[PDB]
Amino acid sequence: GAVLHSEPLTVMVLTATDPFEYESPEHEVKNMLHATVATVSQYFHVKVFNINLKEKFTKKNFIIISNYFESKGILEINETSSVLEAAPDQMIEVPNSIIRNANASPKICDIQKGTSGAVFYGVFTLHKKTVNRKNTIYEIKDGSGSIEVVGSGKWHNINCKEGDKLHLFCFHLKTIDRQPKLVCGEHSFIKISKRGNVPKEPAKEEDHHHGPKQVMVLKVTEPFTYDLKEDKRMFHATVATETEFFRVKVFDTALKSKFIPRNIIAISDYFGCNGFLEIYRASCVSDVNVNPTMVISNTLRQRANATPKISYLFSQARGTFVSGEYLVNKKTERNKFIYYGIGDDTGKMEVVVYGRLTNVRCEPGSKLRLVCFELTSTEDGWQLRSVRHSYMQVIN
Amino acid sequence: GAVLHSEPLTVMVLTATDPFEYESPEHEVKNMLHATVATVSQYFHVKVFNINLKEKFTKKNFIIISNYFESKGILEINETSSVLEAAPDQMIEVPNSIIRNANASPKICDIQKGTSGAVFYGVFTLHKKTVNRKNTIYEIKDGSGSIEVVGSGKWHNINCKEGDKLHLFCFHLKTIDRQPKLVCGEHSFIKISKRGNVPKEPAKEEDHHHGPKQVMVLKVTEPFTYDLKEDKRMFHATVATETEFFRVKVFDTALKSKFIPRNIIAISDYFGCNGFLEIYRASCVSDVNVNPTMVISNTLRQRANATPKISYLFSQARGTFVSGEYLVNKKTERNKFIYYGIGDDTGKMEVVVYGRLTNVRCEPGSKLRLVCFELTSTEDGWQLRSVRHSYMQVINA
Amino acid sequence: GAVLHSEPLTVMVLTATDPFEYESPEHEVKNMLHATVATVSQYFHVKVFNINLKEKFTKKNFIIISNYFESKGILEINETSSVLEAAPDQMIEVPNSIIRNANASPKICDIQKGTSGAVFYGVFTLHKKTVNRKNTIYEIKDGSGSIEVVGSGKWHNINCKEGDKLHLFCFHLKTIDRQPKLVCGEHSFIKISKRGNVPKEPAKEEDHHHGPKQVMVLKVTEPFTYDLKEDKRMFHATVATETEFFRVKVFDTALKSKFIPRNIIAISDYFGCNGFLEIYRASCVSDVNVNPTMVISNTLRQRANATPKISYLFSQARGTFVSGEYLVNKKTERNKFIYYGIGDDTGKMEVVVYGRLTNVRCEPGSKLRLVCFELTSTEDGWQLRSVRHSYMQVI
DNA sequence: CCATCAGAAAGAGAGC
DNA sequence: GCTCTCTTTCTGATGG
DNA sequence: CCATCAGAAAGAGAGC
DNA sequence: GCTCTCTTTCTGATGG
Repeated sequence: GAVLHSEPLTVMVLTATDPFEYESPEHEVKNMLHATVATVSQYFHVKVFNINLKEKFTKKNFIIISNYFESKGILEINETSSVLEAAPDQMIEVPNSIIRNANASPKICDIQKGTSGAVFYGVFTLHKKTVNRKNTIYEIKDGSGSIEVVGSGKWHNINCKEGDKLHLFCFHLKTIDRQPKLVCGEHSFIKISKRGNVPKEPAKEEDHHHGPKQVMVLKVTEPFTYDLKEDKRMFHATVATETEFFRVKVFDTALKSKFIPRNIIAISDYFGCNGFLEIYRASCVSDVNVNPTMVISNTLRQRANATPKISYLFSQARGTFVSGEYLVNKKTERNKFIYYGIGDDTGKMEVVVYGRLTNVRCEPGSKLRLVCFELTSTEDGWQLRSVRHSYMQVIN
Repeated sequence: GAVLHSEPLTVMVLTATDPFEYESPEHEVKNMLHATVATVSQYFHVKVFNINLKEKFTKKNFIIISNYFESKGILEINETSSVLEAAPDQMIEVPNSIIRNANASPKICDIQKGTSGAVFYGVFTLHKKTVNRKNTIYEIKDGSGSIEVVGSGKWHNINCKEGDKLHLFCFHLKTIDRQPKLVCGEHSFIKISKRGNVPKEPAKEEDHHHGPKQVMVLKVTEPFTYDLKEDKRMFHATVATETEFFRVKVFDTALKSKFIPRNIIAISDYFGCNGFLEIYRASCVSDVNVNPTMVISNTLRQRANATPKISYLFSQARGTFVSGEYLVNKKTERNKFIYYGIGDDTGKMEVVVYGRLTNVRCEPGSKLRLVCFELTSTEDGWQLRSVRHSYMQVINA
Repeated sequence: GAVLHSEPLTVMVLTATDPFEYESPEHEVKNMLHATVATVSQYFHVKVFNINLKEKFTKKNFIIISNYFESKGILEINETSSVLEAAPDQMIEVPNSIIRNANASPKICDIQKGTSGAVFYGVFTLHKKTVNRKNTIYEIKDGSGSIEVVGSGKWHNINCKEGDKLHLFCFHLKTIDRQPKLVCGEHSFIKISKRGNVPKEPAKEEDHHHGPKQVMVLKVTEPFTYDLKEDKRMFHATVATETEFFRVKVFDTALKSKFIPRNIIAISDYFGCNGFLEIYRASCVSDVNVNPTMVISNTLRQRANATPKISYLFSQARGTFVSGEYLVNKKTERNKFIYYGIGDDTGKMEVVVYGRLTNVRCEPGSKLRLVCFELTSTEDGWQLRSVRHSYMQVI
């Protein structure tokens, strides 16, 4: 079983986790937490079954232990162990070598080499998840190889997606299906850590792709005419779910009262054309302006209403559409065309405009907003020409 | 059984390694260290199973041994042996010939003529390395031949590379597959004498290569365009083997996903152009588990990602292409041309940029990151010129 | 059997033996030589069976070989192979490490581990020789061990002695009496490289040596008076054992009859002092040469009479006693000191003579033979000064 | 840093 | 007796 | 609705 | 070349 170290050994707390409901070997629903220590030469893992010791398990703190257990190399300190706060003259010196080694996550190829029954600790990016009835196969993967993780009990069907840093605590290796599988035990724990960030502009495809996508109205443009023959009215809008954002082309302006910012909507028939979500009828927008939902975690906000960088545009496919705000400094007018020379702190370029938008009155010395301009380039310099669904307006 | 020498014999300690752990005859995990001693007439290789004698096995120290074993012409000392420091009046003087002839490694061809089970000792050159799943085979070669060595267990893929100088301690000859091999033993030990770096630029080319190669990306950049007429995509990257490093060009932007730093990759049917290696189809990379246990050298990383000095650039043959980072201090724009005089802690030069990359706004005080630039010069200094595959970006504080 | 290497390979010749007789596989005696050649990455041993290639197989020559054979990893050249003369722009740069490994001998401890029939080359010191009726056992030794070498036929009872160097080419391995031995084969060769008789001045010591040392008298001086007051007489002699030479000061001149060149004598109860050997009484020496065969090698004879070069003397410790023959250039005399300028190709110094030896007539152009002079120096140069035991003469 | 390797320089044996 | 040369040796050199 | 701060990880230095 | 540690950077996180 688990041997017993009875010598008063001095240690220092490196890391720890929060109390969480576990199932003790007595079929109760108690609470426990994890932690790691480090002596003058080595480091240990620690299980804590007594939840009243959470104070002395703060990091950068020294404590002396006696009458503690040791199972499979892991120290076990329960409700019958001695954990006392050390004195200023009872501190051990841990070099900055055991510290950077304790928190090192192993390689998966080396998990495929061990014997059955051992314990592991580490964080891994998730490759693919496959939910089953009572467990789930979490395929974690790093540069060293792939392996399977089986999760049942309290960790069956947990809130995570394909790409989360799954920090794992106390898992047993098992030879299942002739391949290395990793199953949990009884003292296990999983803290989830998603690195959620995505700039650029999400472009959902699939034509006739109907359904729901109850997003949130963010920034919108006033309506305008884009076909002077038939006086067709439209306006662009940028909206976002909690995961992504979408640039919307609205062709029925009666939803101007429903495309007000800071509003939440669930919108139906959408056709993924040129990366835009093109609505063709107001009947796809329920007001629903009394039922909350999202919050959009700040960083998504600025991401959606980001103003791109000319350096970033030099690296996009010649045919993609833009939306940003930039400073003008030049202006030449040639036969019905108006070239607006612009640039920022990264690069400069030309912006050509032809058609109705010549009626825009602007001169160097004030900023300018752009929406839905194609990306082109010549031998001389790059360009962002005015297309059919274009729009622009000068600011303060 | 072995033989037992129960009489005092004086020796002079020559070489002595550091303590290392082994699996003793009782399959316990004990400590031992190797040592080479020499009498006035004959030298002797010696084993030390009692690590407490660590101080009395120092070079230039004379000792006397009593009640010590010996096997295959090699002395042994465990816990049941008496080793005593010899006083300065008990000095024996071992000539310089035993010193030059103890560290002399036996020629390989003569190792190809020893009996099955014989034990050897010598430093040799790593000509090619190969790691199995169980053991690890090392093909060594010198002026007399080649021979493979089986390193299983404690010697299953160590920390070394081709071109080093590995010191083999106590490896046994065994006819495997018709040819001799050096299999591991109970008292095996290997200490290294590293060498080889290959800094400077990458390597040469093999036009329309038919072979394969496994490296690891070290510095990838963003994609871009090098042709304005027909929209042609490409991006630069840095890759490396265990020993060599290479700066690569990729023209099918699709292979931007497979080209990530720290990614072990694989490349086949590749072209070579002016120090850079050209790929043309996505059917050349398969980042699907080629070798997980590959260890890249930190100095190699710092050499491939290295940025040369202006003085060093002066000593290069013009025609080689430049990559790295420098700082700007002058800015002079003329007709559709912009000049950026860069400088470092050795001097200053010029950078001539033309065309599309003139649409970038760099200013003195911010660092400029150049990749793939020609190296030209005139009577009035040196330049880095922007060519068909030039790339750069601005980074500041 | 052997395998055949068809492709041209360019090599630099490292070594070659003189030609020697051997028996061919068809039972005919012919000449062959052994060579060692190298490429830029590897060395090879080569057996050369076509003696017309003698001039091509010369050291530091570059040659191009094709249609050659391999047996046990060693190359073989017969009448069917081609060996041409490389052009100057076809030379190769052979690393010195390769020459080092090719000229290196295997250790005996590793030879003893060899499989039966393995072929070896190397140079080893002979420790013991036993000559039987039909073969000879040469027990050789190096720092790693000893092994017996069995020679027969041509290599039976060759003219060598313990201490000589034997260069062995292409000997095979055979187990005899459970002990590994080396044995001669079809292509074996031996070359002898002197022995181990190299002097380096006598030894010191000082205790009353009660032992004897049957030495041969090499050189002697006429008796002379080294103390004028009491008329004390002595002479100097150089003598040699077989491996060593010693300088003897004889203070009992009755031994003059016993010290004659070529006579062999036994010296007992002698005293080392200041690097010389001393004989205080006539009973220490007997005229009987009870070892008529004593042999003093020419290397030891010539080396024992050698006069040290002056520049070499500049490096010697002050206070040592020196004997040598030097050419006299300048002669000046001041208040009973005589200053004789002497010199050789290495340099120039002064011989300072005081007292009785000032009666020796010497003028510029004469050559001075000095025995037992003290080496000293001043700020202006180096001198050889006459002392109590000094002797000198003009030749 | 840890000891190796290499060009230069000194020492031994054969020959004119 | 002198000279050419193979052998042996010390210290500067390499390297990342 | 926005800026500052902080822990981790890649890159570099002193010394072995 | 190898190792401990000082330095620099990208990105996720805080709050009145």
